This record gives sequence, structure tokens and C-alpha cells, in this order.
Amino acid sequence: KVYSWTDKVYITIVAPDHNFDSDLVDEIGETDSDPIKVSTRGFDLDNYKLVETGTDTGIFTGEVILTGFTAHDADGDGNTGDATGTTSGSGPTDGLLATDDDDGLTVSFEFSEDETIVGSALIRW
Amino acid sequence: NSKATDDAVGSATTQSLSFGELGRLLDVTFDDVIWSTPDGANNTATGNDSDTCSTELSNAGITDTGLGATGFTLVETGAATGVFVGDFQIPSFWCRVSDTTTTPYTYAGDEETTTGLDIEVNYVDFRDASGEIVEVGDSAGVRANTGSVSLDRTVYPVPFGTIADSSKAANAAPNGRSVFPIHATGITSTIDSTEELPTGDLTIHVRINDPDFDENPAGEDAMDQDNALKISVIRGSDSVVLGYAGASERTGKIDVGGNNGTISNIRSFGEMDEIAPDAGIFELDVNIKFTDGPASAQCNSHDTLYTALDGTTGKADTNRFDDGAASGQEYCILQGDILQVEYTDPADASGDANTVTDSATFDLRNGVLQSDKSVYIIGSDMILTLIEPDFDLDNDSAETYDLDLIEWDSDAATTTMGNKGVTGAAAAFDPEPT
Amino acid sequence: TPQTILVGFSFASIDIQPVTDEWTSGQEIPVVIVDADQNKNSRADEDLDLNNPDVTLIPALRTGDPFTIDEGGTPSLIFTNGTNGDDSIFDTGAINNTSAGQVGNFTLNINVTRFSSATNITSTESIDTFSKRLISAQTANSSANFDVDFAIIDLGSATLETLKETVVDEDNTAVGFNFFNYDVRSLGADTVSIALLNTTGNILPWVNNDTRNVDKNNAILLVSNSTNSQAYVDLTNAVSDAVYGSTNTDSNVNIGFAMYFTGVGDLAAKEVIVMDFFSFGFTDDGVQSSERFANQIIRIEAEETGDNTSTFEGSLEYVMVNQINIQDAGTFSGITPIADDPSFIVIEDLTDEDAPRVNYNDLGADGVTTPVSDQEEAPSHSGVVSLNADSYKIADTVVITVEDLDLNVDSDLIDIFTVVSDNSKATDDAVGSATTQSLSFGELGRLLDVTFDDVIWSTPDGANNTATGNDSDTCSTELSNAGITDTGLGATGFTLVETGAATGVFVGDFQIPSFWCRVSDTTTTPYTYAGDEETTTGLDIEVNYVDFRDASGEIVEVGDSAGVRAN
Repeated sequence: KVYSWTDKVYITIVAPDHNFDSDLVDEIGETDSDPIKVSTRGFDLDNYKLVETGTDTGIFTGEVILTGFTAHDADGDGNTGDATGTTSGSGPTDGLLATDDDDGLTVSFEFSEDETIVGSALIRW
Repeated sequence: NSKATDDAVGSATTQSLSFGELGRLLDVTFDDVIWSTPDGANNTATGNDSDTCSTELSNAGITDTGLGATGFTLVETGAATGVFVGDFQIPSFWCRVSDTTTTPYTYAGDEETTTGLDIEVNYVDFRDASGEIVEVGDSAGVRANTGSVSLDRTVYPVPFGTIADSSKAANAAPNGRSVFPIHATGITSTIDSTEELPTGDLTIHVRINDPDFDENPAGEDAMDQDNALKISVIRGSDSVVLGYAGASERTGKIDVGGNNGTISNIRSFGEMDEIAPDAGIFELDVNIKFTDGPASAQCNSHDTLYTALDGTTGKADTNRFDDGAASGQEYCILQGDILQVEYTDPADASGDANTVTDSATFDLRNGVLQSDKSVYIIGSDMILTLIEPDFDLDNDSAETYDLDLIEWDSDAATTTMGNKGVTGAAAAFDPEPT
Repeated sequence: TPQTILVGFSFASIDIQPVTDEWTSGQEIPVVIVDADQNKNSRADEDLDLNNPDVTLIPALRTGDPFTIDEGGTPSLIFTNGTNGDDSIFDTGAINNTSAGQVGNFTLNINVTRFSSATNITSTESIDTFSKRLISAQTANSSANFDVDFAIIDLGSATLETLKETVVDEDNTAVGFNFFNYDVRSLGADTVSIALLNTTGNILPWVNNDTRNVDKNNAILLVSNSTNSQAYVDLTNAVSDAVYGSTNTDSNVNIGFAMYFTGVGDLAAKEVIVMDFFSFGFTDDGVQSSERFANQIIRIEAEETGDNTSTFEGSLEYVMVNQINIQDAGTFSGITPIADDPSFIVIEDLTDEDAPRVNYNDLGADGVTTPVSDQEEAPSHSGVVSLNADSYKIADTVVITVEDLDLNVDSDLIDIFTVVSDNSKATDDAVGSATTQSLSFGELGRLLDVTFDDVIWSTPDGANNTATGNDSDTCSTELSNAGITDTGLGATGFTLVETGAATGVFVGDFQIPSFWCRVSDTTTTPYTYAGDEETTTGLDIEVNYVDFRDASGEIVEVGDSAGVRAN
């Protein structure tokens, strides 16, 4: 529920409705019709794919790493660049997100048009 | 390509009816899409990039571009068995058909990896048990395994160099250089090439466990994916990459923090070789020099000479690294530095890109002698045991180091007991091994 | 009743079956290959052959990075008819290890007007993934008027940089030899000549000395008018010197391979050219694995078991190099690279991921060219030397039993080890070879020594045996007066002889003399002996077998101890 910066979060989704094929590992968040929206309080990633853990399990799993922001000397040595602040990634495993030291994670999932289920998290020291 | 039954089992002649195509006998489908090789004038699509699907498949080395390419045909088991057996090998890359509503088929401009997709066959039965057309097929999935990377040891010793790796004048003491000479009495006013330990480039072996690359269950396999393995050294907020593995072996320099966008300028260690024909584990032997590390001001004690990694014979900094070290700082490895290996799995259990990491920490430990007993009869056998971790440079082999590191100190004489000692010394002990 | 013929491939399975649980040195073990694709005749025996283009696939084994024909990519090969001329290395050059004799310039004139299209005979080039064989596809013209003499082939983008990784400088390395193996039997030429070309420009088309002077020298002769198309010859030091004999940048100069032959006036549809480079040896102390290298490629000529049997049978031989033969080029040149029972060199106890693995491509039943491979470990053993008794009398006929399977270098011949008799060399009166290099672990040529009172037993010889001791009689004269003809190890004729063809245990013996001459000091060569002899009774007789490769595969000094009893 609570994360720090330069941390990785495992996102799990239990969506039996999207298990379209038993012999095919189904995916969500790939298209604009079925989007996955991960977001902080200032940064977000669009069209983030999520992958089923099993071929016929109905559970989708993926992780995103919070890269933080480069405008801080966390180590205290006197130079920036302690965290490679970069927002990128569209697959299920290569998501990179920038996050302030005081921020909040938000993951939103859509199962039908004009309907969205969301999840929340917070960022502290 | 002209006939609507292209890449389908059957005959070229085909008529369109209410039950499909007359000439269509058996089809194989990935993600409910017929697997066909790009051909004709409808395969000009290039997709998100400028490379055509057929050219992409040719570059990937996949000669199984379609059912016809594999030569898959149905053959009866016997003269009158009535059971037909056919087979083919699943390619790693396939070209998806954009639309099946036109002949010849219009193919997509980019290929996709078949892992995770469901492979389905469809045998068109002209006469069912009641004697009419019934569509029957079977379903299966193209499995894939998550990649994993492992390192031999949790910790590794700090590598050391020789006198020839420093531009400083000859001295009887290291003077802060990365030199490992004998105890002072073994040196005569100047440390030369005959009175120091050989180069201490530790050889780390990287191992991955990816069953996907084990295409041959009882044959040689090699990880041919380009730049799938990244070897790097990190010291806090700064990072340096040793090189890349998986692509063809090539000459290159050392990049710092991945700043060099062009990947062809990075050193390549070649393709990893499978340890055993039925193991699926690939091992690559790579040696790390004492200079292959992030720049720091603590290493200015040695005016380091950097061995060239490119084709030039110069000893300058730019010969080994993409950029010169900062003024007042030199590339090196300190105690506590973290050694990490990066491997990008082209297909995990979900059949996509995945990054796995393993980490090791550089460390230096004290040395302590030991003996089987305290008292010894003159002329007896002394089992001189040295226990010290940092001399284990390679875990796959047992190295040897000069006995001159130990010294004799007694009322009789003071000598290093080795070849650098006094006349007649080394003969007196008769080391076994030397 | 009609009957049909079905065309279908099969899945192969190459297996290596050792006669026991360990593949020790000097043990020929069968290699079994079951492949129905190569059984193309049900009424005869099909033997694999590199020289036969019909035999498409041959199993291969390689170690290190040998310089094959395709190290620089896909080569380009052409054929040419004409005369070499007087300013050519093929005619003037000869094998004499001389710079002028073996290194020069290559010139030619081309007269291809009578040929088809009046152009040089180009060809289609293909390379096998494991045997590395080059298959040349061209027009199968066999007319009587056809006459071709030359053949020039370029190794793609290969340069001196791609050659120096395998070819080493024999003058600078402590131990190093270069070998050239070629197979041109498919050409059917009466005489074969091969030369190495180096130039900073393109090889095709070729140039002449009278035309341009860009390169000071561009020809290095290797083979001159050999009557055998199959040959595994040791390259002379001149070739190694010429490889490093140019001051220009090695990456800026390309390499080319030249052919001159006669009696080849007919060319088949497919022709095969196989000629690689071999290299073995070590540098400086040679204890670490980084300085040990053995670059070679081995191809097995499997022979069909029966007329209609898909099982092809072969065998593999391997010799584990020791401290005695590491400095002799004959043991490296004595192996067979291309034969039904080939042999190869092993420099280190290759186990686990580095174990000797044989590779063989195959067309499976599905139709893919999947490879099948097998490997067998070739570890080392810790040599153990001991004496039959704890104590010995005068002339008790002591016998030395050495059990170490790595010294067996042939399962056919009886392996023996003589004793060195040469005062100049530092290994005088020691088992081994006259050649000896000084390293951190002692002497390279020192295999086994016998010591009384921890002093090596050697016969007085040379100019350092003039000492007379407390009396006026020299040690050699004193021994002669005493009637002791066993003045040293060499005098007794003590040599190591293997118990059997492949036992791996060596037995040697000698009689303990009553009087022996003590060596005053071992710090000089030849040894300086004491002026008086002393009776060996009561002294401890100790042997020392120098083990080049221990169980972990490195040098460990092991010996045994005994005393000369007296009553």
C-alpha cells in the first residue's frame, strides 16, 4: 500500500471476463478501446499492456518501476542524477515512471465503455 | 498466390461455395489467423518501421516463412492404414495476415513472436459420418519459458594490475598504484616485471537458463539474440557497462551509463555457448580488468595506462572507453562496488520482453596463515596453509601464486624463500608444488 | 500391382560410447552415427568423404578458434588459365625456410579468350556450419580442349587481424607451432601448389608487380608442387615471420589464398575446397587457462557398417599434451585431422561446459537442418609414483611404478620415455627430452628424477667434473676404479615403458650402485660434481615424477621416499 521512490510495484488484475481464449494468454491495455492507465500525481503512462499469468487462469500480472526524479541529491555527495527520472515503457514488464518523493500511484482498469475500476497507492520516505 | 487456397493443403484448383473453399483441406492458424508466407503484390506493407515483413523474416533467419516453406505434407502411415501423419517446426517469428478477404492475402508489415499465441489446426472434412461437410480441428498453445540469469559467486575480489599499466616512474613501493609486488626485501630499489604478481583480471562466468533458446534437445545451441545480455558495474549513482553479449563478436570501447546511443561502438563478447547438448544453459567467460570501472578521484594515485579495446594500439583513455575520464579522476573499481548482469528475455512465460538481473558485490578480505601444528622437526614437512578469499579470481579453475609472497624471518637469514631470495634459498625448502 | 517410392528424411543421433566410465588419454573409443539420409545405396557401403561433394554433411569437432576458410565470411573463388611467369612465387619459390625463397611476389597473365563468354570462371560458394567445408558450384565442362591452371580465392573480409588471432609469432612465443591442413582431392590435380597472398587492396581482380607497386611483398609460399592433395604439413618459421614481417597496419591489409596445379583439365558440377590453419602452444609461465590455446578442427570420416545399415561407425582419439611433447612439433604434426579415426590435442582438463564436443548437422524427418551433438569429458589424473619396498639393499633392483593415464598418447603403440644425455641442457640425466625451457615451475624437459640425500643422481661429465676432492683422484676415475659402470641414470639405461598398449601405467627399474658421485651444486649447467664418491648405504633414495597436469589440470610435484638399507 505504501512505496518509496526507486521502487518496483507488482500490479495484479483478476479479470475472468477477459480470458477470451483458454489456449491463448490474453492481454489487456493494448488498445485504446481497452486502455490501462497508470498515473502518479503529475506523471502517467498510456496504453500499458498487461499479460495473463497462465494460459487459462484469468489473472493478469505486470510490474512498473518508479524511476523517481533526477532533481535531488539523495546520496548527499553534492551532485544530481541519483535516480534516472524517465517515463517510458508500453509492454507488461518494461514500464518506467517518474515519481516525486511525495506522490501517489493510481492504476485504472476498464472492463466496459464509460466504466472504470481504479486502484490507489501512496509514496513516502 | 492467385488462388484463394494459398498455403493450404489441397490442390491449386478451387471453387468458392457456401461451405468455404473447395481446394482447402487443412490449415494451421496462429491466433485464429492462417499462417501464410508473404508473397505476391499484397506484401508491400512495412508496418511501424521501414522494413518489410518478408525482409524482416529473412533478416531474422527464419526460412520457415510459411506452411509451404516448411514442406509440410500429409503422408499415409501405410498402404491402407488410412491415417495421415504430417509435421513441421514452429518458427520463432511469423508474419500475421492483415486481412483474409482478398487474394493474394495482404500481410502485415511487421512480424511478431509466436510465443503465447494459440496454434490451431483445421482439417476440412468433405464427408462426415452422416456423409456431409463438418469442420473439425484441434487447439494448442505455443509455450515459452521465463529467462533467468545467474552469477557464480555472490562476492568477487577486486582486480589488480601490474607496473606496465601505470605511467608513473619505477618505484620501490606501489605508491598507491594497483600493483601487487613482493614483500619489500624481494625488491631491489625498483619494482620490475620479474618481482610482482601477474595481471589480476578476474574472469567471471555468466550463465543463463532460457529453455526457449534450447531449440535442439540433443544438439548444439547458441544464444543468437543481438545484445540480449548487458554486463555493467555500478558504484552508487554512477554506472558503467562492460559490454554486450549475444550478437556477433566485434571490437568496441567501454560506455559509461549507456550514454552512447550507437550500439555498434560497444564491445561484444560474441554468442554464448550451451554447456551441454541437453541442458539449455549458456555460459560465457568474460574477464574484467582493474581499469573497467566508474571514474573516481580516489584512484589518481596511479597514472593508469589503459589497454586499448579497439583496433588501435594506443594506451590513451579514449582507446578503451568511449569518453575520457574526468580531470582528477580515473576509471577503476573500489571496495563495495556492485557487479550486476542484465539479460533481456525476448520471450518470458507471457511471450514478451522481460528484464532479469543478478548482482554481486566487490570486496577485499584480510589474509591469514595457518599450519597443521605449532612445533616442527627440522627437515620435516610443513603444511603451510593460506586462507584468504580475494586470491580466488576464477571459480572454474585453481590458480597458482608465487611463494615469494611469504618470507622467511629467523636468526638464520631473512629471505622470500622463492626465486627472488638469497642464493641457495629456494632449494632449502624444496616446495611441492613450487 | 503398382508400388510407390516414398522420399523421406530421418532423425539422426550421434553418440560417443567410451569403453569405460572415463575417457582417459590414449583410448580410442567408437563414435556411432545413425543417419538414414547418408545411406544412399542399399547394395554397397557408403563412406563419408570431404573430397566427395555428394557427401553433403560430415561430423566435425573443433577447439579454440581455428582459422577456417570462412573466418572472414563467405569466400569468393575463381579459376584462371595462363602462365605464372618468371616473376612469380610458384616457379621461383621453394621450401627452404628462407625469406627470399618462401616470400616474394605473385604475378600472372590471363588468356581466357577460348573459354566460354571469354571471362574468368566464377563459381557459387557455400560453407557448412560445422565441417566448414567450402562447396564450389560452377559449370560442369569436361571437354578435351578445357585447360585450367590457376585458382584465386579471397576469404571475404578476412584480414591480417583475423589471421593473427590464430596464427601466432613463433619467434616471440615461448612455445608455438603453426600448421596448414588442406584437402583438394576433388580437383584431381597431379601436383598442387598453395601460396598465401597479402595486399591492402582487393584480391579480385588480381594485379601484377609490373603494373603497380602499392605492396612491397604480396606472396607467401606454403606448398610447392606437392604430389598429395591430402597433406597436414608443419609451416616453416618463414611463414610466421612473414605474417608479422610487414610494418603496415594489419587491419588495412587483406589476405588471399592462391592455387597452382596441373592435370585438372576437367571440372565437375560441384567442387570442395578445405584448407584451414592450426596453432598450438602456450606463452610465458603457461599455468593459467588464458595462456593455453589449441586451435584445431577435426572431421570424422565415418564408414557405413553394412550394405543396407543406416548406422555409420567412427572413432575419436585424443592425446593429452605433457611437458615432454609440448616442445616437439612432431606430436602436433603426427595427428590425423581428416580420417576415419582422427586425433586431436587437449591442453587442459576440459570438463563441464568445455568438454570435447563433436558436432554434426542433420536434415530431420520434418525437414529442418537441426544439429545433433554429443560430448564426453576428458579429465586429468593425479600421477602417483611409488617404490615396491620401503628399504633397499645394494643392487636391490629398485623398480619405479608410475600410474598416470594422461601420459598415454597412443592406444596402439607402446608409450616410452627415455632419459636425457646432454651436458649442455639443464635436464641432464633426467627423464624427458633434450629441449628444455626454464619457467616458474622448474624445467620443461624434466619428467622424472631420482635423488640420493635430496641430491639428483647424475653421472660426471662435461668440463665441470674436474674436481678431485681430498685426494688426487677424480670422481669419474674413482668410479671407474671401483668398477661401478652405473655412474648415473643414463648409464643404467633406465627408461619408462608402458605395461600395455593402453594400460596407462609405466614401469621402470634400475640397480642401486654401491658408490655414487654427489653433485656439488645444481645451480650451473653442466652440473659441477664433487671430487670424491660416497657409499649410498644409509642415504634416502627419493624419486620425483613431474606431473604436468594434476586432477584439476595443473602442475603438482609428487614423489616417493625410500632408504638404502645396509647390514
